[PDB]
This record gives sequence, structure tokens and C-alpha cells, in this order.
Amino acid sequence: HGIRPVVSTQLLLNGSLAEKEIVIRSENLTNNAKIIIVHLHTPVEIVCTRPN
Amino acid sequence: QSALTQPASVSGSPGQSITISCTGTSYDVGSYNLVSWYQQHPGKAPKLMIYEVSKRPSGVSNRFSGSKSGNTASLTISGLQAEDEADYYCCSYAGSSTVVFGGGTKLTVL
Amino acid sequence: QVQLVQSGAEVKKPGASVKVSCKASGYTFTDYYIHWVRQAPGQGLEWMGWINPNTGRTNSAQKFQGRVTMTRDTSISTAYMELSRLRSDDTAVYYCARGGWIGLYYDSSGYPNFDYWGQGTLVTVS
Ligand SMILES: *[C@@H]1O[C@H](CO)[C@@H](O[C@@H]2O[C@H](CO)[C@@H](O[C@@H]3O[C@H](CO[C@H]4O[C@H](CO[C@H]5O[C@H](CO)[C@@H](O)[C@H](O)[C@@H]5O[C@H]5O[C@H](CO)[C@@H](O)[C@H](O)[C@@H]5O)[C@@H](O)[C@H](O[C@H]5O[C@H](CO)[C@@H](O)[C@H](O)[C@@H]5O)[C@@H]4O)[C@@H](O)[C@H](O[C@H]4O[C@H](CO)[C@@H](O)[C@H](O)[C@@H]4O[C@H]4O[C@H](CO)[C@@H](O)[C@H](O)[C@@H]4O[C@H]4O[C@H](CO)[C@@H](O)[C@H](O)[C@@H]4O)[C@@H]3O)[C@H](O)[C@H]2NC(C)=O)[C@H](O)[C@H]1NC(C)=O
Ligand SMILES: *[C@@H]1O[C@H](CO)[C@@H](O[C@@H]2O[C@H](CO)[C@@H](O[C@@H]3O[C@H](CO[C@H]4O[C@H](CO)[C@@H](O)[C@H](O)[C@@H]4O)[C@@H](O)[C@H](O[C@H]4O[C@H](CO)[C@@H](O)[C@H](O)[C@@H]4O)[C@@H]3O)[C@H](O)[C@H]2NC(C)=O)[C@H](O)[C@H]1NC(C)=O
Repeated sequence: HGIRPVVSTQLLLNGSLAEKEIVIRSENLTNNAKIIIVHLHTPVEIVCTRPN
Repeated sequence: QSALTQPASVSGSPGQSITISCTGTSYDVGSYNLVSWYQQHPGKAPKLMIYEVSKRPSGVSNRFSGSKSGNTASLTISGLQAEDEADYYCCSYAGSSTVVFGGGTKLTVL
Repeated sequence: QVQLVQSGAEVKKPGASVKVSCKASGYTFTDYYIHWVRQAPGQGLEWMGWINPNTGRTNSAQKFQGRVTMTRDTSISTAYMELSRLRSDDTAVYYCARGGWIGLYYDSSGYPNFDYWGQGTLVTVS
């Protein structure tokens, strides 16, 4: 249910919210180059605009 | 000539209340909240009275008021004075990026 | 104290272009929009256009595009109203007023928030 193909580089927009503590996920932490993904519990509102 | 329509005079005596109807349509008054009123004493420079539907600047007394109504927003004076016996011109944003005026409303106070 | 000042009453003859000047006294001339207003003698107000000093960009009303263009020079704290191909229907008082506050974001160019006014000039042609 509910996979949104939304593409962003740094912040993740309009994703599903976790149930509990802000879990850290990583394939490895000996290999620092492995990208580390953070999944928030509560949202932060962001609004962008082009006034022109 | 003004795109906006508005009366040219409403007369009376001190202490009354007034409603002066500046009128537009969807493109200038209906879609936007950018409406203002300007006092114009005889032969003097204009003076701002009401800005952004109804926000009284410092120096404007609570003798003046106004409010939006669809495609007509009006000037509501209360507690008249003969000292304020001036002309009054509505003003509003009109899309694209332009500013429009209207009316010739001479207050009269016997 | 802040004030708007203008050139005094003007004399020309019809057809000639007019160069009304508007001085910004006692405030940051870089930080507020300036708006021009016409008033035919003893008649209602007609709206001319605006100018952004810090940007230099302008827009004249549709009734005058290609005939009215405003310019400024910050070193002498003055704005200019150029108006060419003068008809005698342009018989009027010309005003200078201080508009909304300029910002990098947001857009107050078209707000009718004319705060203060200049003492104006009356143009003599017929
Ligand atoms: C994303 O996030 C963005 C943020 O990062 C966000 O951007 C923000 O958007 C909002 C839009 O909602 C912007 O809001 C506007 O901000 C304006 C700027 O106001 C601030 O700064 C001024 C600076 O004051 C200068 O001038 C005085 C003299 O008056 C000087 O003495 C000062 O020193 C100062 O500095 C100048 O002069 C110095 C001289 O040495 C120079 O050195 C210096 O360089 C300067 O040149 C402050 O005055 C403001 O505070 C005052 O106002 C508030 C609100 O009323 C009061 O609570 C407070 O106590 C102060 O009194 C403020 O700090 C605002 O001016 C502007 O407010 C006017 O416009 C709105 C509509 O936009 C009107 O609704 C409102 O009523 C205000 O109207 C007054 O001002 C206009 C002129 O703009 C007049 O035409 C009008 O008649 C009215 O007049 C006032 O004065 C009259 C006498 O002159 C008096 O009679 C009246 O009664 C009235 O008091 C508006 O709030 C905000 O700026 C953006 N943020 C930034 C950082 O830009 C963006 O939106 C976000 N986007 C999204 C999508 O989320
Ligand atoms: C951002 O940019 C857009 C344009 O890209 C601006 O939108 C324009 O706004 C102007 C407002 O003046 C519109 O022009 C006016 O059109 C009125 C009629 O509406 C036309 O457009 C609608 C929408 O398609 C149709 O339904 C309708 O049938 C028309 O095709 C006219 O009544 C106006 O002219 C009359 O009044 C003026 C004085 O007020 C006189 O000088 C005229 O001679 C005439 O009597 C006026 O022409 C324009 O149509 C809008 N364009 C579009 C594409 O929508 C935005 O305003 C601008 N700003 C913002 C914040 O969005």
C-alpha cells in the first residue's frame, strides 16, 4: 500500500512515518561509505515557491 | 475614467454613519484582498485612510471603517466631523501588476 | 524626519516631453517602492506606474506603455518621470509617493499602500 515515486536527493518528501523512535538504518557501519538512512517519527513542514 | 465604479457624493450632518460602494469584479476585487481607501481634501494631496480591506494606519481615527463584500468593498465612516468633509477614492490591485482608483465621493456635513 | 519633495509648478508647450523630478529625503531610497499618480486639475486620481530603485526595473500603466518611462540616480537621491509626445489631455498635477517595502522574497510591487506623498507640480500646456 502507498508507494509514492517521489525523487529527492537529500531530504525525503511525503514519505510514510515511523511508529516509534527515529530509527537509524544502515547496511553497515564499518564501511562508512554506506549511505545511512534516517526515518523520522513526526513530520517537518516545508513550503517552497517561485514568486515570479 | 475609472474601471472601478463608486459614488460621487453622500451628504448629511455630523455624527452619522455612511456606506460608500466601490465596485469591481473577479479580476480586481473578487480574487484579491488588496483594497484601500484614500482621503482627498479640496486642493490637497491625498491621504491614506484604509489599507488592505481594513487596517487603519497611525493617524487614522476609529471614525473610519470598511469591509469586503464579494465584488464590492465599501467605506464605512462613523461619528462624522465637518473637518473630514473631503473627497474619497477607493483603490485596489487589478491583476497583472497594476493599481486602479475609483469614484469622486465628496463628503458633505451640514 | 522623512519627506517626499518634488519640482515646483512647471511650464511647457504642447508636444514637448516633460521630466518631473522626485527627491527622496530622509530615508533609504533603496528600500521602498515609489509610485507615480496623476491628478487632472480638480479631478480624480489616475495611476501612472512604479519604479524599483535598488533593481532599476519599472512598469508603466497600459495607458502609457511606450510613452512614459521612469529612471533614477542614487547618487543624487532623485527619481524621474519622463513623459513624451505630450498631448494637452495630459494637463494635470503629477504626484510622487512612497509605496511598499522592498524584499528579496515576497512581492509588494502592486500593493496600494501609498504611505506619504510629494507636494507635486502642475504642468501648464494648452
Ligand atoms: C518565507 O520566509 C520569509 C522570511 O525569511 C518570509 O518573508 C517575510 O514576508 C513577510 C510578508 O508577510 C514580510 O512582512 C513585511 O515586512 C516588512 C518589513 O518590516 C520589518 O522591518 C521594518 C523595518 O523598519 C525600518 O523603517 C523604520 C522607519 O519606519 C526605521 O526607523 C527602521 O530603522 C527600519 O530601518 C530602515 O531605516 C534605517 C534608518 O537608518 C536604515 O538604516 C535601514 O537600512 C532601513 O532602511 C520594521 O519597521 C518592521 O516592524 C514594524 O512592523 C511590524 C508589523 O506592523 C510591527 O509589529 C513592529 O512593531 C514594527 O512597528 C519589521 O521589523 C513590513 O514593513 C511589512 O508590514 C507592512 O506591510 C504589510 C503587508 O506586507 C501590511 O499588512 C502592514 O500593515 C505593514 O504596513 C505598514 O508599512 C507599509 C510599508 O511597508 C506602509 O505602506 C503601511 O501604510 C503601514 O505603515 C506603517 O507606518 C505608518 C507610518 O509610516 C503608520 O502610520 C502605520 O500605522 C503603520 O504602522 C510586512 O510585515 C517580511 O518582511 C518578510 N521577511 C523578510 C526577512 O523579508 C516569506 O513570506 C516566507 N514565505 C512563505 C511562502 O512562507
Ligand atoms: C500573473 O500573470 C497573469 C498573466 O500571465 C495575470 O493574469 C492576467 O490578469 C489580467 C488582469 O488585468 C487579465 O486581463 C484582464 O482581463 C479581463 C477579462 O478577462 C480575460 O481573461 C479571462 C481568463 O482567461 C477570460 O475569462 C475573459 O473572457 C478574458 O479573456 C478584462 O476585463 C480586463 O480589461 C478591461 O479592464 C481594463 C482596466 O481594468 C481596461 O484597460 C480594458 O480595456 C478592459 O476594459 C483585463 O484585460 C488577463 O486576462 C490575465 N491573464 C491570464 C492569462 O489569466 C496575473 O494577473 C498576474 N498576477 C498574478 C498575481 O497572477
